[PDB]
Amino acid sequence: VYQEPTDPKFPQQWYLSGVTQRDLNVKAAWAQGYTGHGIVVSILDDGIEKNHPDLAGNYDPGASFDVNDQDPDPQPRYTQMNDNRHGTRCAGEVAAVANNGVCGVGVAYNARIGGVRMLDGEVTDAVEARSLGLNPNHIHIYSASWGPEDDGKTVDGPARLAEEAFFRGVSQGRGGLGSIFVWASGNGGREHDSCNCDGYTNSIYTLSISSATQFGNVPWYSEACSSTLATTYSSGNQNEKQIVTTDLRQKCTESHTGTSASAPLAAGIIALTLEANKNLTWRDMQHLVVQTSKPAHLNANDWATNGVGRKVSHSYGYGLLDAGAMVALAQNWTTVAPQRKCIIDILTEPKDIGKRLEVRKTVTACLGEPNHITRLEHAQARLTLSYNRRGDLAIHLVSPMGTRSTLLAARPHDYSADGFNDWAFMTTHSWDEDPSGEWVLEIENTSEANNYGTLTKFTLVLYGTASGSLVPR
Amino acid sequence: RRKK
Ligand SMILES: [Ca+2]
Ligand SMILES: [Ca+2]
Ligand SMILES: [Ca+2]
Ligand SMILES: [Cl-]
Ligand code: NA
Ligand code: NA
Ligand code: NA
Repeated sequence: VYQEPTDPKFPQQWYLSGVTQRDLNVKAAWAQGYTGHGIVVSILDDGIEKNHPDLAGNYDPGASFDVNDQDPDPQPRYTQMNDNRHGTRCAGEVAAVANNGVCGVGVAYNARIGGVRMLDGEVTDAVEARSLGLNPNHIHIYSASWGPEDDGKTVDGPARLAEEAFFRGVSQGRGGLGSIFVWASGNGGREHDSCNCDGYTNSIYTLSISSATQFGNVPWYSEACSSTLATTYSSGNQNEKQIVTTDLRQKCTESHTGTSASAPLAAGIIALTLEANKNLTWRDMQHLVVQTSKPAHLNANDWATNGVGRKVSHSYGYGLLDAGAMVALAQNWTTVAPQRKCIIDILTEPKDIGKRLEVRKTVTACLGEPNHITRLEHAQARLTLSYNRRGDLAIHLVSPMGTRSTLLAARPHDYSADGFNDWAFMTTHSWDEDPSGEWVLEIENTSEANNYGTLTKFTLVLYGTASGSLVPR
Repeated sequence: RRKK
């Protein structure tokens, strides 16, 4: 019979388990025997307190490096403000030691935990690449609770070295099965930011994770977008509980908050899943998340049923992660077929945007060719356009199965006249749909201003396979 | 360039 942790703050970790059903169902995975043994997770952040009494027992120097100072020791830089506490808080969510009379427990409390000190300094492309590409045959899962500024006017993503690190990681990392990159979707809710304007979350190679409050609501800091894949609990208002984890200076905190807390919890759940089947590929893991995540009782006004019967929201992706269901489905998972990529150049001429532009195109999704896709995974609309005030644009993409993805919602603070330069807007909302048929792109001016611009390129990029479908939900 |  499984005995739950006795740690003093475990009763306050409302998001791990409970009679109430408002949790991530993590105790169910523990009771199946999965606690993270043998899995290695690295926190890419401002450092990790490797001697913390709730981390030392799981700490892994092979999962760690200091990119800011170019040494092996990721110890945080101590200051009066305790600025560099962020990575230690994230690490405890994944892998705080259990049953040791200290603080609470990690989701994967027997996993090995490291940290890359890379935020405490100028975060260049090279710095990112050296962190994302650290020891990729030892680290299984990378967790990143950082990104481009959430001011609601930035459009930015991985530069060349970081993108090369993503492709090297998913292609050759983890023995060719692919590094697992987990990303926090963003804290830009107050600025009406869109997490599709963030190339890290928008990447197909990352699992972008959003947040829900204890009472099941969209937190004030949440960013909505189509690239988000799933959700874990985090903070909300001051009547809602927060996240319990290890804090700087060997302390325990019950007030970890924001998007930053959601990605580590997802990384821990993914660690449990990898323990249940170490042969899962990076794409397998995304399939498991899509199939097992739970919308129930998460409140949103945009829940929609996609072409294969799954509920999907721009605030939550496919819903809350469910650790018990993840580890159960993982055990007899059949590896997905190799990934196909079908490139469809849509336009035959530039198109003036004006007040509203609708572009319709019927596609065969590479019918008759080795990259024929009947089973979609990610879809991208790679758009090149000029516009005089970017944040007045709203962009939607409708799949042949009728699923309307918001590629871009209005961003009131985005005054830029720089438009989009082959920006690869991504949606997860048509996962497992057949992409043959009519796609519709909609671009509209959401303001009364007499705005102007031109769409000059629209590449529809489809990823997926031609086999292995389930009967729709 | 990048933020926590
Ligand atoms: Ca150091
Ligand atoms: Ca503990
Ligand atoms: Ca953002
Ligand atoms: Cl590609
Ligand atoms: Na590979
Ligand atoms: Na992503
Ligand atoms: Na069709």
